[PDB]
Amino acid sequence: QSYGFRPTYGVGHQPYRVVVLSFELLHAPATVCGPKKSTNLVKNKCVNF
Amino acid sequence: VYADSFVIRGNEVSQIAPGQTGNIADYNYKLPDDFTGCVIAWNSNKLDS
Amino acid sequence: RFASVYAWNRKRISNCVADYSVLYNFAPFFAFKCYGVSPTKLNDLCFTN
Repeated sequence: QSYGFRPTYGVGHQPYRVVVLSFELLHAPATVCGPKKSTNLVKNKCVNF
Repeated sequence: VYADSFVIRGNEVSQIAPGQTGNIADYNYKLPDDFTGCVIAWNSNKLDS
Repeated sequence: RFASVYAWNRKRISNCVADYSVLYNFAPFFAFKCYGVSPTKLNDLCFTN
């Protein structure tokens, strides 16, 4: 059927535009990452990674 | 990361959620119960009229 | 001719077969928040009054 949208109709009957983003936060190799700058590796020392 | 794009009736905007049935959520588009991500909905009556 | 807040008209509903999916075209429905009985699972119930 139709979606006849006209300015006469009030709130709720006006068209609404939606976009959904689905993520994959799970244990797997990374493909998308945020804008951060990496550093050097240190070993044999109590550090935070 | 995935993005899905579509336009619907505003009254049915709340029906895009896990564990929701009705008309749009039973025959057109369905979301999983354990979905993680975001949704973004906004009015579009200015153009689609 | 809906009455004012201080004099709210009570209407009783008796024996019938109510379909809670056709009222969606009768008003803009700015908000449709529902209490303990979920609006989704409203067709499959029987009420005293």
